[PDB]
Amino acid sequence: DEAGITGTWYNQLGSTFIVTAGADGALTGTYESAVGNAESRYVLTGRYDSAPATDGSGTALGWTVAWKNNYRNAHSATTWSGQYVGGAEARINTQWLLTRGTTEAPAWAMTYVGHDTFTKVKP
Amino acid sequence: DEAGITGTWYNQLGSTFIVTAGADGALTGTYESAVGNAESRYVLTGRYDSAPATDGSGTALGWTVAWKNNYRNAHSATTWSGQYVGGAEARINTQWLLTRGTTEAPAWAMTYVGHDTFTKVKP
Amino acid sequence: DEAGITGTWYNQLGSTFIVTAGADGALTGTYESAVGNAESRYVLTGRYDSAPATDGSGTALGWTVAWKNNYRNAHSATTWSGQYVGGAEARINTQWLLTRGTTEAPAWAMTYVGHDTFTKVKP
Amino acid sequence: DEAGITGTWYNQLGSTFIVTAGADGALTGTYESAVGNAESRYVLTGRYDSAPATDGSGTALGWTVAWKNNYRNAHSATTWSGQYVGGAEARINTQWLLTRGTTEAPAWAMTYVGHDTFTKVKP
Ligand SMILES: NCCNS(=O)(=O)c1ccc(NC(=O)CCCC[C@@H]2SC[C@@H]3NC(=O)N[C@@H]32)cc1
Ligand SMILES: NCCNS(=O)(=O)c1ccc(NC(=O)CCCC[C@@H]2SC[C@@H]3NC(=O)N[C@@H]32)cc1
Ligand SMILES: NCCNS(=O)(=O)c1ccc(NC(=O)CCCC[C@@H]2SC[C@@H]3NC(=O)N[C@@H]32)cc1
Ligand SMILES: NCCNS(=O)(=O)c1ccc(NC(=O)CCCC[C@@H]2SC[C@@H]3NC(=O)N[C@@H]32)cc1
Ligand SMILES: [Ir+4]
Ligand SMILES: [Ir+4]
Ligand SMILES: [Ir+4]
Ligand SMILES: [Ir+4]
Ligand SMILES: [Ir+4]
Ligand SMILES: [Ir+4]
Ligand SMILES: [Ir+4]
Ligand SMILES: [Ir+4]
Ligand SMILES: [Ir+4]
Ligand SMILES: [Ir+4]
Ligand SMILES: [Ir+4]
Ligand SMILES: [Ir+4]
Ligand SMILES: [Ir+4]
Ligand SMILES: [Ir+4]
Ligand SMILES: [Ir+4]
Ligand SMILES: [Ir+4]
Repeated sequence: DEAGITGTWYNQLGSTFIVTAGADGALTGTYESAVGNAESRYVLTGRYDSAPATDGSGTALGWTVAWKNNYRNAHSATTWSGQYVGGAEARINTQWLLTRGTTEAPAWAMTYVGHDTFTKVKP
Repeated sequence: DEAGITGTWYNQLGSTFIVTAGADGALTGTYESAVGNAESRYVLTGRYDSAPATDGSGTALGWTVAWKNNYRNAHSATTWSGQYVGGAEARINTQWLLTRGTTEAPAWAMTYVGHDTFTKVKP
Repeated sequence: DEAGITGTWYNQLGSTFIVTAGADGALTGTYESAVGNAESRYVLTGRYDSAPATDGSGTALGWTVAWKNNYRNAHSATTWSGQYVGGAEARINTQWLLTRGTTEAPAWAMTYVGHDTFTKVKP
Repeated sequence: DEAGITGTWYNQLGSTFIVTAGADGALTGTYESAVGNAESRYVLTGRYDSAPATDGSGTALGWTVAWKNNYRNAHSATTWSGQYVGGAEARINTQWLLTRGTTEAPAWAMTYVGHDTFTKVKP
């Protein structure tokens, strides 16, 4: 799955996820969001299960982007959790949590939840 | 917040999160879970907003653990998303997503959601 | 949106959601899941915003199914939260939480998160 | 658990949840939020597993509030999913999803996730 994962992925919004999978389980790369308070590339880091159960079973993985680079600071961070499924139409199906840096007035409302599907071809 | 974050944290279950915050926004360290299919330490990586809005506002951050080390492979990965709040009782308040590597029979049921609060003193 | 909502909806898994929207904001109906520990129809109840902001804006809503009927007891319950969007291809886009009745050994792992999209035509 | 559930509950924010559990699995009542865009009581409806596995196991349940009453319309709705645990310190431990009625500019950001713990005594 190392070879499967490494590369460029696109989600349903047009965002671009460029990642390298390490042999040890590391994930490193850059993320560019087509939406929100974001411009250009942001660093990402994460992990994956580098010894999946190959018996028709996806590979677990996750990663994080803090939404600060040289251009913008959106005072927020997103984590995606999901699985890589290989094959002719390879996908990474994820859910995500986006937490914003705020005061303790709306701290109850600090996190969005959503989902992203990544494919090797761009919509 | 770099100095604030770096160190050892404990959640309400007794798990131990040892992290170093980089000046650039990197998070690196190890995680030991007191529960689930887990034993000893696991690598973690993540990111944080290294230029918060200091106006009473938390620092956004997240990180990932893939639940494979030399002892066990739980074919899963967890991402935590939340915020660091500094001060006399410093906390990292998070929500988390745990995705399991499974077939496409229960792929609809691939992810748990939960929440963890981390403190500098252990319960 | 009352007229919009009331009716039969289908999700991407083949499940069937039959609902009536009340003028007061009530939602009542039955749910049949194509997957999981489920057979035949289950009662549902929920609510919707019966005075949306009609300025291109979806209508907020949610509902609950407890997964017990005359045939099966799956000791669980699911809530869906999302929005109705009207028009030629009307949709209800939701996220959901499914909580299982368990002991306090895996209570940290009590809830799944997922997402469903409902359409008026069945896949 | 019918007798257990029916009554007045308080969460960690000071909100008040007044509910009646039906013998058939119905939940009906009113919710008053101490926070957000909310004033006075709002109708709620939901369901619970009215034949739990009494072997130390919680009772699954959920419910919905649409945040419109005679005073305010917050164009949103919240669903809570969780479990009732009985005894000397009875609790309802939940996670929740709050979806807002918005356009398809930030539809990716339509839902918050959080968690509430309800007790029979108010903080
Ligand atoms: N009131 C002030 C602003 N309003 S606010 O609500 O407080 C708020 C604050 C910060 C954000 N932060 C971002 O906008 C960064 C990019 C997020 C891209 C997501 S990351 C998940 C999803 N997938 C993707 O490829 N792009 C999207 C979002 C909303
Ligand atoms: N049917 C086979 C097993 N059953 S299964 O359901 O498929 C399943 C599969 C894998 C897992 N994976 C783990 O158990 C690793 C540690 C998780 C620790 C969490 S991580 C969030 C929480 N916080 C913490 O400090 N510890 C806990 C959990 C459940
Ligand atoms: N170890 C014992 C069983 N394993 S367990 O993990 O503890 C567990 C326990 C109970 C359930 N409960 C159901 O299976 C009922 C139907 C759920 C349908 C969902 S509801 C959201 C989604 N949308 C839909 O239309 N169908 C699906 C699921 C998993
Ligand atoms: N930009 C315009 C407003 N900003 S917005 O972000 O779009 C937005 C829109 C609507 C809401 N809707 C409410 O505020 C109603 C009460 C929610 C109470 C929760 S319900 C879960 C939690 N538990 C509880 O007892 N009270 C709290 C929240 C945020
Ligand atoms: Ir395996
Ligand atoms: Ir918070
Ligand atoms: Ir919280
Ligand atoms: Ir979707
Ligand atoms: Ir700032
Ligand atoms: Ir899946
Ligand atoms: Ir999905
Ligand atoms: Ir809690
Ligand atoms: Ir309006
Ligand atoms: Ir629990
Ligand atoms: Ir909890
Ligand atoms: Ir999807
Ligand atoms: Ir039982
Ligand atoms: Ir949406
Ligand atoms: Ir969506
Ligand atoms: Ir909490």
